Amino acid sequence: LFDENYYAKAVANIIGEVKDPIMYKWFSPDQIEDVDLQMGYQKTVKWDAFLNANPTTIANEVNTISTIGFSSEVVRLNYLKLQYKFRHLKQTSEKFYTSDSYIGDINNNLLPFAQAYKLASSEIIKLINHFVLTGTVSIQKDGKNQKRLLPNMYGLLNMPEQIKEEVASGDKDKMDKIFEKIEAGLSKLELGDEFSTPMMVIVDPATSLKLVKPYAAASSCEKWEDVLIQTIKAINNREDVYIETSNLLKHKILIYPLNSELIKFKPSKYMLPTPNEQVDKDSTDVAHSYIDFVLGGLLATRKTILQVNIKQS
Amino acid sequence: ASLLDSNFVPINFTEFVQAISNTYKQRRIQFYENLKRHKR
Amino acid sequence: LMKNPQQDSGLLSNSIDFRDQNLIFSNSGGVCTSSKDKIENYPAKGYPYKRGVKLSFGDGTTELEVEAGGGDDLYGVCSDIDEFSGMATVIPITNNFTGYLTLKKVNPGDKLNFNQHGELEKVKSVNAIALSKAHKLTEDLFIVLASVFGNRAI
Amino acid sequence: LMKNPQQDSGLLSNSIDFRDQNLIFSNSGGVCTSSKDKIENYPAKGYPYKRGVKLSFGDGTTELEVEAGGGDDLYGVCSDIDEFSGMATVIPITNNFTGYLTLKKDGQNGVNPGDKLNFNQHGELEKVKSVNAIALSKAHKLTEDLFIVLASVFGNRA
Amino acid sequence: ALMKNPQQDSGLLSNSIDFRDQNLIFSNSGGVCTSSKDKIENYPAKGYPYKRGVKLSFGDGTTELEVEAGGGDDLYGVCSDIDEFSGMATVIPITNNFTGYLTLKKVNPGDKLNFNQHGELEKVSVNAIALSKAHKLTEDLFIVLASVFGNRA
Repeated sequence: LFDENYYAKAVANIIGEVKDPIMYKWFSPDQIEDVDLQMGYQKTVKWDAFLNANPTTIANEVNTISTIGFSSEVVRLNYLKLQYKFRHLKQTSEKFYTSDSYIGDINNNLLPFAQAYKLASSEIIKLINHFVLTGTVSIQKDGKNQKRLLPNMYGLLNMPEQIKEEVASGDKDKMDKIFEKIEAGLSKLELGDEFSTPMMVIVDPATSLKLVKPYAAASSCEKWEDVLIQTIKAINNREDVYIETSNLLKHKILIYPLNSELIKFKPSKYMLPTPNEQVDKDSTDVAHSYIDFVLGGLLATRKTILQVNIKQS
Repeated sequence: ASLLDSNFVPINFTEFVQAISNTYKQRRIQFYENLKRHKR
Repeated sequence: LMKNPQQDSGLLSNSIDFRDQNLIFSNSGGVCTSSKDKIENYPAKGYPYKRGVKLSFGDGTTELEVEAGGGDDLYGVCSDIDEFSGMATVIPITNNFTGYLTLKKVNPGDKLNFNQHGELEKVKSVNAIALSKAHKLTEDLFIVLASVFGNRAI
Repeated sequence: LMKNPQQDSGLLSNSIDFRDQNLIFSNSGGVCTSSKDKIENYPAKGYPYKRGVKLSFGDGTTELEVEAGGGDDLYGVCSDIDEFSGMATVIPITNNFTGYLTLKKDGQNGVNPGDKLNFNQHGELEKVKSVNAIALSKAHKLTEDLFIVLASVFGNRA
Repeated sequence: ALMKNPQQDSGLLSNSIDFRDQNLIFSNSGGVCTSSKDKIENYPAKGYPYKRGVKLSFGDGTTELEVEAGGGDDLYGVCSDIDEFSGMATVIPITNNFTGYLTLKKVNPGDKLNFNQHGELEKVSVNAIALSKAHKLTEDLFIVLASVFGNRA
């Protein structure tokens, strides 16, 4: 195939230069499990029990007993397939554009296939990372004009039925008020049996700079970060607490455990960008290629993620 | 069946795509093995 | 509209608490059920789930059915529906029942009666007493724990 | 109200005859299709299948969608819908089309081949001003309220 | 001043970290969504009609016809690209629908736009519908995402 198709050979020789996605830092090794599905859905069943009323006293003769009810729940995860197209220069037309230190028509913004492919792949991977963390797909910095997505497609920041805390605008710079809300959220967290697990914290850079200041008359050898780690270590059975900073977030604090049982990521085996076999060709030197990628696969238990939003006026 | 294998020879496009999927999987496996998070 | 919600849940359920986990629409049956109760099944005409049912007669070509209703026509209370067969499980008014029932859109110990749509409402001819306050499952769906024991005298 | 019938069938179909076996609501696309046709897809509001579509704009958070409509707002003709993804396949008004389209349930008996048709507010063809559409057959009734017709649309008129 | 690629060189390397709002530049040639079945024509360019509606212009007869910025009843197509070395403007005919950024007269989604005498879109014959609000690149340069669907009254 490599002999017959140049583009296949070019991609294989350039695929190693594409950097790994940053989302991998947000999940434990066991939390990610690939699935074989391009588009469609997958379903799972969970079973719950509940007590209808107070227990019945077994005295003398009695016929009416209190009952224990059961309920079924079906969870469906949706998958979607999306594609992008980019223009580039025909392989046989490269020799007529090679220059002293570059290849491609600068005046017309045309590139060789290899460099075009690498740049497009990086941009798509940036788009994927945004979706996983924030649950939305958009190219505007304002976040509007979002692509309409299928239900049962959520990210870590838009997952429903989670603990949500809001810091008042007037206390935007008061670290004590911010830490107060975090504790209130931490108390409402419901880990239950899966508590002896590592925890993960993701903050915006503005939040991180506030954290590194010493704890407050100021204390010695004790930072706001150290106090927070101790507070989380209280409820996770003294397990490791990791802190990461992401420029994607803005005035948002995300706390969630790193246990596969509570939160699991089941992405498609074709989520990461992949070249298409169809290549548009013409009499000119300009060709087109297509890249495919798959979105979706995030599953989490309810009331297991804390989302703190610091309102900015 | 991965692009990281120099001996690999894709016969058709479908095998080529499968090698890409395997190659991505091996890279994320390698990433976690090499990852060492900073405690405290 | 459906005993089991049609839309699939997006998240797993949290099953570590044990309190107040029974206020759901899919809680068929009764809170306190006796093994000496009389249980019937009828063809369903509409969606009479957790509502007072009355006998409905067609043109005689087919057997009778049961539909949501009350007043002077009450026959029983529906407590379960098999969606595949359209069978409505009915406990007759002559047999007392205690469970969660649809409430018209109330303090414990208040007297209740069935309306035209088979929904409980505050008060005449039916012995029904509310044992709790209204629980709002949806903007239009309200349930209440109540005990129905026969019919009163006018 | 769906590309494929929601209710299942109780009978096997008879694959013997070969005439008049295409007047079904599941027949997507066009009878005559060019390989040089421009094909788009859009998020679908409602069920604009086999109907003229127009652009629908929301508050701004989400992208634009396409809804059944016509008149001065006609953008194209919907020829296929994928129900899982809610994607409506649309052929623009600037591209020629020939296929079966939904007909208004009023005077459908009066529709004859060679009659001029125009789209209504609900994306349904009606007998006549601004759209060049001509019926190539008579109304075929699939349901008590559903009527389809073979028609050709070849752009706007003066 | 108005050329697709600025002649003034850049002082600093750009920061290739963000991926949002990096396409509202005047150098973005073509359309946001393009089909492989689109019809495109190059013509001799009279003036600088880049990202403007074009009309056919005839000389005395010694030289062939060329295209110049214009609209109205004389509108023939939309210029989406230009090659300055050859002075060839790529024109998509009015019979073909196009979706991309176009010059706007110095406006909300859903507005109806028609081309003026200078090949600039303006609020209302209807030729295109606005998909976004005006984006300003220069004190007199305003672009807008628009979708052209031919001509209709």
